[PDB]
Amino acid sequence: KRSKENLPWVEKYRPETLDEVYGQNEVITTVRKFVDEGKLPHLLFYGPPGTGKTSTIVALAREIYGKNYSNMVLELNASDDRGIDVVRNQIKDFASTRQIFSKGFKLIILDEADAMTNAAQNALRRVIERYTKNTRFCVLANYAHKLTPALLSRCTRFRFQPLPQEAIERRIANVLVHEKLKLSPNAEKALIELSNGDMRRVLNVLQSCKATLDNPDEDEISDDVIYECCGAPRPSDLKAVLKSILEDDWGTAHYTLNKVRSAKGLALIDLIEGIVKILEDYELQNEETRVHLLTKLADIEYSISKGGNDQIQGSAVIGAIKASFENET
Amino acid sequence: VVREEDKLWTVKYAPTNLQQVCGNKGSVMKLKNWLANWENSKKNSFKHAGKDGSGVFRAAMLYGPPGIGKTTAAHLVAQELGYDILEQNASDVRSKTLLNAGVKNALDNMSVVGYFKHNLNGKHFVIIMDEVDGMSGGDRGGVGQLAQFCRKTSTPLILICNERNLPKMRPFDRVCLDIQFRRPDANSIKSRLMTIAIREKFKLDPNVIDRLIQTTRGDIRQVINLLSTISTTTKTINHENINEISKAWEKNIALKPFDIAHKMLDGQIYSDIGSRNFTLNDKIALYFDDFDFTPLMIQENYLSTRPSVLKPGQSHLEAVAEAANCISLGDIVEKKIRSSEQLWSLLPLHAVLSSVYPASKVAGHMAGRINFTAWLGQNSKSAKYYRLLQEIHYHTRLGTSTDKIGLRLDYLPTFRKRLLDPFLKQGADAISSVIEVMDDYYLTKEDWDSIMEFFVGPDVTTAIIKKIPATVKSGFTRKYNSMTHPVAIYRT
Amino acid sequence: TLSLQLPWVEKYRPQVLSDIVGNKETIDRLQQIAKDGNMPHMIISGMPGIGKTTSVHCLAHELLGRSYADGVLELNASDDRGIDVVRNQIKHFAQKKLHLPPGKHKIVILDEADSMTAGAQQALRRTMELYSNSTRFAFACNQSNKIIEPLQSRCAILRYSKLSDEDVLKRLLQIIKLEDVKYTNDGLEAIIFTAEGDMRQAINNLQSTVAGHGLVNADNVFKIVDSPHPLIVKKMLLASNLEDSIQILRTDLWKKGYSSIDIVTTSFRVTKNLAQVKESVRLEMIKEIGLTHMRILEGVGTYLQLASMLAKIHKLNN
Amino acid sequence: ASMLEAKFEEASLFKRIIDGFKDCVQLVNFQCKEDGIIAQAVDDSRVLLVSLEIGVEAFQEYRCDHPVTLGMDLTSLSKILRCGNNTDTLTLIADNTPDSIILLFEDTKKDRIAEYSLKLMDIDADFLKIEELQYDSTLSLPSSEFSKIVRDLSQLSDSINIMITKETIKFVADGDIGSGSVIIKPFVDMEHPETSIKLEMDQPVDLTFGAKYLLDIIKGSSLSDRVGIRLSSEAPALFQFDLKSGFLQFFLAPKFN
Amino acid sequence: ASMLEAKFEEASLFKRIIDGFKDCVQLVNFQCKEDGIIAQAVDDSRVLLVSLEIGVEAFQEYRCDHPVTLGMDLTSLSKILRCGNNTDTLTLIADNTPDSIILLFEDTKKDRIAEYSLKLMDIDADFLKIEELQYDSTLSLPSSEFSKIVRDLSQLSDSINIMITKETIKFVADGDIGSGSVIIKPFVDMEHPETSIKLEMDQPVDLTFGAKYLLDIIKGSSLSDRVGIRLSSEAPALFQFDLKSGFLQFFLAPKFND
DNA sequence: CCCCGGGGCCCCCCCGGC
DNA sequence: TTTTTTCGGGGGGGCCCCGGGG
Ligand SMILES: Nc1ncnc2c1ncn2[C@@H]1O[C@H](COP(=O)(O)OP(=O)(O)OP(O)(O)=S)[C@@H](O)[C@H]1O
Ligand SMILES: Nc1ncnc2c1ncn2[C@@H]1O[C@H](COP(=O)(O)OP(=O)(O)OP(O)(O)=S)[C@@H](O)[C@H]1O
Ligand SMILES: Nc1ncnc2c1ncn2[C@@H]1O[C@H](COP(=O)(O)OP(=O)(O)OP(O)(O)=S)[C@@H](O)[C@H]1O
Ligand SMILES: [Mg+2]
Ligand SMILES: [Mg+2]
Ligand SMILES: [Mg+2]
Repeated sequence: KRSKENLPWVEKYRPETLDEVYGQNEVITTVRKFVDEGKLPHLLFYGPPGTGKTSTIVALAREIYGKNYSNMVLELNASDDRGIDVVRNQIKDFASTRQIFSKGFKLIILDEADAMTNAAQNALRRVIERYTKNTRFCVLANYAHKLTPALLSRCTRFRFQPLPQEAIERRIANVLVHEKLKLSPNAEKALIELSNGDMRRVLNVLQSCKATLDNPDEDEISDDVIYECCGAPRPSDLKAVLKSILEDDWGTAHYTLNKVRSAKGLALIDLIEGIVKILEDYELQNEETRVHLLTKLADIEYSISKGGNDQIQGSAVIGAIKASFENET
Repeated sequence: VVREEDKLWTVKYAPTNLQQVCGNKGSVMKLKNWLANWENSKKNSFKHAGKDGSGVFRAAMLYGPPGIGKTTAAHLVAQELGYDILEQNASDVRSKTLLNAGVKNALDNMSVVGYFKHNLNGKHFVIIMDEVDGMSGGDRGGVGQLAQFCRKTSTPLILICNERNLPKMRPFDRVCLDIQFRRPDANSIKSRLMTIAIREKFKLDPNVIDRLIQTTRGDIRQVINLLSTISTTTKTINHENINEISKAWEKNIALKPFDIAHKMLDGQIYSDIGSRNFTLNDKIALYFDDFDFTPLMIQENYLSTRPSVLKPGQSHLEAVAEAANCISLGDIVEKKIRSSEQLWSLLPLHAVLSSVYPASKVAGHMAGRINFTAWLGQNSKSAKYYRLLQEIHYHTRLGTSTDKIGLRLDYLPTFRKRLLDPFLKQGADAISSVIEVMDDYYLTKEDWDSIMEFFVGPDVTTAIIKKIPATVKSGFTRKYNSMTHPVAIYRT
Repeated sequence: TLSLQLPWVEKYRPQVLSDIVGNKETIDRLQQIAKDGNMPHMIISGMPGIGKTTSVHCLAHELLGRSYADGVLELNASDDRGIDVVRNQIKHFAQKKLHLPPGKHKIVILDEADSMTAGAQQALRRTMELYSNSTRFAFACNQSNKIIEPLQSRCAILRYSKLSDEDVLKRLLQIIKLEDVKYTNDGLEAIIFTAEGDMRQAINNLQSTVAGHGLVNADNVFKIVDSPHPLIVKKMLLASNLEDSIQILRTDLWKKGYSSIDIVTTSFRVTKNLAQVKESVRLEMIKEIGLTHMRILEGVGTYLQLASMLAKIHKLNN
Repeated sequence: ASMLEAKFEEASLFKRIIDGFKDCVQLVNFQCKEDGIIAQAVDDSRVLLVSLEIGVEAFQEYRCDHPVTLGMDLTSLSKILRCGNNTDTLTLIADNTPDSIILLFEDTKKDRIAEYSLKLMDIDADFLKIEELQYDSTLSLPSSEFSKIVRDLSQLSDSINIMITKETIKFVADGDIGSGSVIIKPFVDMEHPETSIKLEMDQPVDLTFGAKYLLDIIKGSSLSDRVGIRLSSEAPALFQFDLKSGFLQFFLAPKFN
Repeated sequence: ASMLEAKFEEASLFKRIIDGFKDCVQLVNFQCKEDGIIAQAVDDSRVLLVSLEIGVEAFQEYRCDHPVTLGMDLTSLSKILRCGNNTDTLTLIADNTPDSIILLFEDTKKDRIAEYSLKLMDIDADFLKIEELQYDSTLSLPSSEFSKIVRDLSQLSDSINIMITKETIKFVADGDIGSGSVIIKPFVDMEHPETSIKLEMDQPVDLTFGAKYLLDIIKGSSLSDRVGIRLSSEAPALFQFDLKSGFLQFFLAPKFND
């Protein structure tokens, strides 16, 4: 723990205040208004990984309190035991007792509550309801089916959407300015495309790209660096593979696939995913073609997930695509 | 001091005389006969029998569905014939330690209250052990101690329970008189309900009692509570409002394995008309009534029905084949569920794969009786034989080069010819050769028997061994015991 | 700001039995019991957010009054309710002597009784019968099948029903009047639609809408609150063309942040309650959805698997 | 604090009296009349009955106008009593229709006053009229010897048979470790009259009791100094231990013939 | 062994200090300066705060070049500290940028030397000044009497209410079996000045506290003969036990009353 | 120096969906 | 017309043994 410069970019660039959280305008505005007027309800932040839930709640707590929020809030996560005994004793005493340092209300943050047992969630119901006058609860979740209906009904739900492109571009610009780096527009587009709405992925990939460059001062991060560090297929490669599979004989398609994969050690799963994305735009004249494509490609993906014979898997991909498109005549 | 207007109707209009109890007259009379002649059995040392065979059992085991008058009947019989009641309920700790230091020290002691209150049995004790099934204890609950008391009690010990056919109460199999109380019929309860109706100033037409009783599954207490609640605002109970009351107060009891299997394998719940009354939710919930026995019962009883839901051109064989395929899929799902990952969220899917879907293809009318699962006993037998084979294999590991499967499939057929055939063909003279062969492989007599118990098909040795002359077997055993034999595993 | 204000769900919690909307028969009967007495042992069952606990508390208060402190024993899931608790504390409370008005009794409120072990419930049988002249028992549960039948036979069944649109609208309008909220009828309709009959959710959504943007209209209401995803899944599974179903899965579920596990579980539930489709087709769809769920639970969770599941469902429905 | 105002001269007396029969019964009925306090309690086994009388003489100051019955749980009473001080003044206070009693621990050396309240339990147990019984045999022997004999016999058997005849008392315990008999006879010694053993028998009798009940009975022997055993044909033995003003009697029922 | 070298009068002293609050908090953080050792620990429930302020005069010798922070686990510290005799001398040794703290046990009479090193834990503590509020009331009473009162009232109920009024201290506890109240007044004595109840009051106050925390705040009664309780309305309550050199303070948050 | 209260482990027994 | 597998959590019974009191 020397300084912040010796930290991963995912942690080095954690939003400190609520103004540094991007892509969640509605939720941020609503929670800030609640803190302003003092109408904070029991909150349930539901969202996919790396969207700004933990950061948002920590920033909210630091905004309500000062820099001593660590001692004025009860934050429990999956790394800590949260059984029925914990809910009955520790959470109950925290909710029913005044603040040692300040003279304000109390906040309990049950992060990763989806990992809690049903008994603990059931016990939390009346604990939440009874001490509502001086206590408020915040629950952060990724999957909603693991939360009991009673807990869901007792909390106001806020959904963290996948981060749009615009917020990702702004945060990438901020990181580039801070790190003194240059990013090509096509490199930026590839980074946002591979992000899948996750900022942690963007930060990790950007750190890897900075590492790849010989001298990060003058050199620029081109899409080539993106694909080299991520080891992902190139759009031209995917298009060429699809063209060879759909318009050439078996020998030519096999040779093209093998050459493309061996050029940079491209993985079969990435090629399958890219081809699926490409075919999504295709306007098929027969529903059977799309049905067969989806089913057979899903089966191939499931087989790949458990390993097996890679060459046979690639041949199966080629054959499935050809057979499915044979129904377009 | 307690105003009657503030008392519950169940306790207010409660039975006061043993005759007031409705239905189950035979059970009440049988209990009275058993308890009245208890002293006579004591004089006979409980050795002689009686007309009804009640003179040998030293304890009573009243049982029946809930809310029928079991505890009331027991207390009324204890108070009528004349006795002092020492009742123990689930609210009191009935563990083995407490039982030894509790009721045990009173089974053969006089009644201080009985004497200081004032009948030869008036000062005697009647211990009523109510809610036996409610004792939550397998090794520290003292159920076996209760059985011991029933076996060695100096006073009439009456046990009351709601469900006799449970493993927990197997110790009370044949150490007590099994008195059965059944659901009382509407005919006897109509008089009581009409009396309460006249007393409490609300209308109840004669045609409504049967339906109200069917609503509560013959629970007189529940019917009285129904009347008390409905009389709060609606003082008229006529045919115009039976449907709403019965639908709001319908009892929902969980069906038992046999009933679940019978209901599930019916072609009326799978019809386009019956599917609306009995929806998929109902079937999935019925699976969860007993989620450990339902799939086994379905797999055991899906081949003994005449179907009525077969598609045009489909035969019974194809339907059973499809059901078996889905049963195999459900078995795979079950293997996934009960694994290191602990995937219980898949339980609903299992319900569809193992129980609902396979039944929906062979649903119809039973062509026999619902048989209990045969896989449990077969699994126990397989485990026993596997342990025996393991013992035999590790007894011979120093003279053989194979595994247990290879030993079972390859070596044992030849070992039989070297161990049993000589007795059949030669006789007693072959004892020495068999002893030698068993000595070469560190084989014991019990190992010999276990080996002879493995063969199947035309090689079954039960009749062949039972036919061997007794002299040869006796000489074999005596010669083996008189000789010193080696040891393979020297357990220190 | 470090001084919060009470939420409307608590600030406007009904304190009398006449302020509870919905289940007119049961509420009127409870009012009659409160005015007369002789409260029977009762079990109140129903879905979340309907007013079971509120009704129980209002009845107990109106029945006892100044004796509420010494004549009510409230135990919930947050409090230990094991066999020892039942056999000692509840027994002592039942045996405790309290001089109450002529037609009043002590009350034991076992909230969330469905989370009690079978042993505790069995130990709770005779205490209700030998002390019925001094104490009465009220249970509030969501699932009524978790209470052992012997106890159910000892209590009056009160199965609360799902609240209708009229009751929610009435209560919401009353709260709006008491808080002077600017609203549009479309906003109230949207709030009711998204509440799904849960009064707590309706009030919370209304409060959030007012405190975030002011006017309660359809746009503002839907900006915070999203439409129930089960209905979206139902629409996706009932589409005619596979293209439309895939579009619904894509632009309405996948990109909104909904996880694949949630989508598959919701699809399973909806197909289980899809009365429109025949039972056999529903069973095959359930088989396919279960295959997809098993695939996802092993770590292979991707839009491709959901698309394949939809394609198989469409093939089955063709 | 109007109806019942009682003040023990020493608080330790109440603690000792309660502890004497604390392990015998669970719940008790203290009926406070104008003449004193009388309590009757039956154990869970419904075989041992306990009577207790405290008179005005033991009380430094007693004032009770109307008779009041107080149902108490001995565990809670012991808890509250242990919370007091031995060298303290204990005062029992009961008011109109008492739903609870007040125990006041008050001392004069210091000005610390501790006012505890104990909630009363609605005990539904009719008073079993203890009709006077002319027991056939009356045996009085020092509590020390009784305790010694019963404790020695406790390890022998779970049941002890007592036979009384001419200047002869036999205690026989036949259990799992063998059979042991203890024989005692009356004696009068001027050196230690308090330890003298006195027997008054008209017809010899023999009755078998349970060892555990006798042990629990003697557990309270520290209160008194001698035993007042009375035995009849088919009646419970009256183990009477006399205190300053009043008494504490056990009515241990016999075993079946 | 350069920065910190501190030898105690006897290991029993540090043992007693540790046992006074090892059942209340789990992770502690000492901040050793040239003036002594000060530690602040917060309970998991965030309801009880323990503050220890051992002084320089409690050591035979105490050397500390620079202020050094040590984060430690109380279970492990107590376990290691239980590996010594009651007649030995214990010295704490800490080096540059400490990664572990060395506990050396020495017995000159028996010429016995024992070593024990405990790895320190990275706790980013923010040691908070104990701002001395203008407490509404303060009092001093023998620790044994307070222990007796709390232990008696704990059985009745799980909460204890302290009311401070005009020369009157009321310890009340309402539970299930019944209620209890103990009233004590300021008593001044000259024959045995060690025992006395002193009260300095400005405004009357009434505060409820949990029995579980009070039962652990009294385990420090073995550390002193008198205890000082300072109470302020809707403010943390201070329970101070004065050591031979320093003091041990428990800050307890009054329970909410709604 | 010996007995009793009550904290702390150890062992076992049963559930698991909406 | 009768009776099985595994982790993890929770509950409930059983001692064990330190501490404190007498
Ligand atoms: N809205 C955001 N704005 C800026 N950075 C973000 C944002 N969301 C995520 N990040 C970045 O990703 C990192 C992780 O953010 P978090 O919100 O803490 O992750 P998370 O949402 O809690 O993950 P889950 O849902 O528990 S798997 C942050 O430190 C940021 O660097
Ligand atoms: N045959 C009956 N006739 C009249 N009332 C009955 C009858 N059976 C039950 N009841 C009524 O229901 C009340 C309770 O009956 P109980 O005998 O206590 O129940 P039970 O038969 O022992 O079953 P469980 O094990 O208690 S659920 C009685 O006081 C009666 O008021
Ligand atoms: N019938 C109702 N009338 C008015 N308000 C209601 C009603 N039902 C619920 N509410 C409101 O929602 C709040 C919570 O109601 P609850 O009584 O907690 O619902 P509940 O059914 O007990 O929840 P569960 O089943 O324990 S999860 C109340 O304070 C009311 O403000
Ligand atoms: Mg997080
Ligand atoms: Mg019964
Ligand atoms: Mg509720």
